Amino acid sequence: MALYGFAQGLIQEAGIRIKQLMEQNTNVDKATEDFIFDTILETYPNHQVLGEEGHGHDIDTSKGTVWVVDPIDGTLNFVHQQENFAISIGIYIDGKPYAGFVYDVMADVLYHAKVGEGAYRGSQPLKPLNDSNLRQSIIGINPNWLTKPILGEIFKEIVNDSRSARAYGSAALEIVSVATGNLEAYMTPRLQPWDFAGGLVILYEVNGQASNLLGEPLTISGPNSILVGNRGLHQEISNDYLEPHHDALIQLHEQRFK
Amino acid sequence: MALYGFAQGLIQEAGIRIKQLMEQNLVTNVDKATEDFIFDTILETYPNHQVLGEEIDTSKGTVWVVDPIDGTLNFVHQQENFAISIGIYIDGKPYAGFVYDVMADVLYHAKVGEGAYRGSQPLKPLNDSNLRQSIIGINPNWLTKPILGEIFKEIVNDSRSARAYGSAALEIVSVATGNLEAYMTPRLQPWDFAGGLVILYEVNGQASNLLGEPLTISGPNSILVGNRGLHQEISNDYLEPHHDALIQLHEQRF
Ligand SMILES: O=P([O-])([O-])O[C@@H]1[C@H](O)[C@H](O)[C@@H](O)[C@H](O)[C@H]1O
Ligand SMILES: [Ca+2]
Ligand SMILES: [Ca+2]
Ligand SMILES: [Ca+2]
Ligand SMILES: [Ca+2]
Repeated sequence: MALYGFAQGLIQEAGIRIKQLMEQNTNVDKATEDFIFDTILETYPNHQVLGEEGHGHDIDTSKGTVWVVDPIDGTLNFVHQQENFAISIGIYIDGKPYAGFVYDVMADVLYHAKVGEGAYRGSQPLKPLNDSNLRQSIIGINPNWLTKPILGEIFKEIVNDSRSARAYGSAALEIVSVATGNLEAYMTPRLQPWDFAGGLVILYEVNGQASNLLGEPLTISGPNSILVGNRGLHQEISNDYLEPHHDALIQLHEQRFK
Repeated sequence: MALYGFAQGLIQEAGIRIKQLMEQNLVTNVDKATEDFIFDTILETYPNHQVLGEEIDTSKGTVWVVDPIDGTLNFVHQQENFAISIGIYIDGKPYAGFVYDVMADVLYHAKVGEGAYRGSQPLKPLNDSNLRQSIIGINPNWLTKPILGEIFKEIVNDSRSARAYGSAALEIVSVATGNLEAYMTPRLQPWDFAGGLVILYEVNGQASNLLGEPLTISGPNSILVGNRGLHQEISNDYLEPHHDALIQLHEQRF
């Protein structure tokens, strides 16, 4: 509770500093990451921090309390739109998720969740997810994946059965879209642990389901591909449109994560 | 100003009604409600005027080009990111445009020659960009289509990133406001783009179909909108080389 409370005020303080550096006027990702790393260590010197801008690569992430932070998820959105970016924080203890935070800084909306205690949009509880079929589902997927040698071709059937397709440019906020019901599913061939660590606690708290594109479970020990959705639509995307291309997807997987 | 004022009031009042129908309940009839309300109210007050919408010589007289709800799939699935869109034309000429992001509470609007607004605030004129530093609006569905896919692949690969929001009217506005540097699709009806185009043109934006032909309200078309620079660039470096292929499609589609 002290940890949750401490973490909730940290991510809020980090948002204030982000707006300071904007109203005034990459260094900004560095600034915010250093703030969060330094603030965590000051109170908890034996916690570890897995960060994108260069904290904790080659730490056994299953040992102790681990903070997995993306200080600005959606930097292109940050640069080009001045909005639609998130601070993402996931706290794991002894390799087991405890809490997840995804803060839409410019909307001023904090999405949060404690394992077993449901998920929230600020003060509002989020509803459990209902199953959907692919043919009545909006899916999160970027156009860039569809132009890729053999992965493109595998994703085109999914795009075409899907009711429609969207792309927001923040993996953390797109996972939270699935958690809030704004998207039925979201998928990508490459994410790092800092991109999903926070969003996954929230997703799991509304009965969503996550795996990589081969159905294998996700963890913070490394990068991976991503399939997230409601359970029913996860079964359908994995079972129908991915498992038939297992061998191609395996070879792809071993090429990306080598 | 009289007509402009009428239109501004009417679209704001339509959005209010949309919400009353959400607070008490769904898309099919809400859509019908909003069409009836807008068409009926225009035709009572200006019965000489034409109203073009989903359910005529557009060079003659005053023409209202109306999408009561653009982004119906977002309406159903997200309960947000959908817009009411109204283009007004007088004697074949743009007069006014309105795109009302109902749930976000933001009316984008403009009278031709007079600037574009977000509520009461003026919008900034657009600056040029290069595709390779540009975020583009293109739906993944267009990447999967037989000859479209290969024409669009190269543009997606060179752009900094791509995005898809699911509302043509709001994606054109996103271009008008600096959020996307360009937006493109192979088909769109007059009511999807009429409002947005007026707004776009007032920030020094730039629209054509995918063959570079100018956009009119006389029928459906494909769409390329952007700041002037990256419009020139997308059309001449990436679309020009497939003119004949794009024409076959245009003729095959329209
Ligand atoms: O650089 P960054 O904005 O923190 O992170 C990126 C965002 O999540 C983006 O939407 C996704 O497409 C990329 O795969 C990520 O790398
Ligand atoms: Ca980042
Ligand atoms: Ca990221
Ligand atoms: Ca419509
Ligand atoms: Ca429409």
